[PDB]
Amino acid sequence: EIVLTQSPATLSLSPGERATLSCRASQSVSSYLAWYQQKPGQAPRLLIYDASNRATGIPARFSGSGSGTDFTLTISSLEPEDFAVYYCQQRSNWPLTFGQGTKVEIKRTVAAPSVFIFPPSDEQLKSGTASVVCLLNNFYPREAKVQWKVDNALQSGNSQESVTEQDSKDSTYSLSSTLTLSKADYEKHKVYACEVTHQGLSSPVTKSFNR
Amino acid sequence: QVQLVQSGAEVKKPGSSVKVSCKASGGTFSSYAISWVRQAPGQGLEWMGGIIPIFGTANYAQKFQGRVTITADESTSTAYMELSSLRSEDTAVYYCARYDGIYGELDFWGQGTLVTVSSASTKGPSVFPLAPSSTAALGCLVKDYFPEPVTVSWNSGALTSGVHTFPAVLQSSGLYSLSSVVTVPSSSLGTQTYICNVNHKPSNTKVDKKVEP
Repeated sequence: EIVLTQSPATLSLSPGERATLSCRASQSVSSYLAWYQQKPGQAPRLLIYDASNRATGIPARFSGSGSGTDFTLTISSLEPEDFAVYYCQQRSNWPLTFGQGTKVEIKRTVAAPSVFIFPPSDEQLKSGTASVVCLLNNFYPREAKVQWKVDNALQSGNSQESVTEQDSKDSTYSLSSTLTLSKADYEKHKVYACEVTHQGLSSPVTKSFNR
Repeated sequence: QVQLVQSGAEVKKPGSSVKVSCKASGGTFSSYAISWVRQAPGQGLEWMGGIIPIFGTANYAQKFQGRVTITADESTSTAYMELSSLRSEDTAVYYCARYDGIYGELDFWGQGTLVTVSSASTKGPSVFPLAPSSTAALGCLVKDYFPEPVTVSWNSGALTSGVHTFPAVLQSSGLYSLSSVVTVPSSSLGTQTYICNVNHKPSNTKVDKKVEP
């Protein structure tokens, strides 16, 4: 199949700035390359088709160019609504294939997370499991590291995490991490700590509680 | 000028089959090709195959050949995608779209259909408080539900400022877990009541939980 590789994975820009996105094809797709925008919870929206034609009703600030194996989507001046995921797509050959996507996000000042730890409730402990939650609030950029520690021992393979979409008002991210173990395993230990590394922090921040 | 309207969300056990419909309103269904494209949670787009309803001719991606059958009924302007021998990895939103053979693009798209494949059974969540420490942060942990989605609001949906509701994670038990938090002034902890309202529409479950220090 024809493989489409987009670059960069993430563009970080301010409103009003010019955005340039690239698509590289494993072999020539001639002119048969389309661009789509996608926002959370929505179907893709067609922007550009046959490399350079604007889809019906798409704003003038969107344009595409290129041929063969090299393509570009340009947003002349970014509007707040343009911060989204973009995909290129070919059909010079079957199967029809898509690029892996480029995210365009709002660049803002570096902001350190506000860190909070939450012990499991007494209500949950009754059911025989214990979840310990670490919250990282309102930070920029997206890159952050959470390290769980139980009585100073580094945990691995027993936590899951999730990150919000970039906030519309302040352009920050937030992160939640859950450490999960059974009641019995939980009662065997005293100190539960969440260590946070981020580029807005001079050194890692730790929050803990004693069981 | 054309609406593509898909059937509702599906929940299936491994090994079973799902059939999703895509009804077109507007335009000329007989002059169109219809493609099916899927997207797993947080991943990219994958083409499955297509059909030309006027000829009944269908094609498929090789990765799916044998598992996917695409059909169409001209009399009802409806296309169908059947995916059999379902596995967990088939959990995704499935889209129908109009494929334009002149340039190779997909212009009209359906709203999408969520298909969740798992051995788990439709189950309501347990809601546990994330009590504020002794600006403060408090929240709720919405644990052990199936399938997606859940909605969380604070104080009957009236408190919206400073709320973050995180994407759910999929646990190895096959059940989902989500947290929702809100930052508030510490001074209001003594007076202001905080309740998280959880609605799991797939199990028709409504849970309220007051979060106190």
